[PDB]
This record gives sequence, structure tokens and C-alpha cells, in this order.
Amino acid sequence: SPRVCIRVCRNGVCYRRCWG
Repeated sequence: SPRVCIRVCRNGVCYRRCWG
């Protein structure tokens, strides 16, 4: 399946969340 990514910021630090 096609990869997936989203945004994950905890009010200060942003992080990229991806899975299979």
C-alpha cells in the first residue's frame, strides 16, 4: 500500500508521523 504521513506538533515541537 501507499505510504502515509501526517503532522504531529505538541505546541512547540513539530514531528512527522508516518506508517504503513
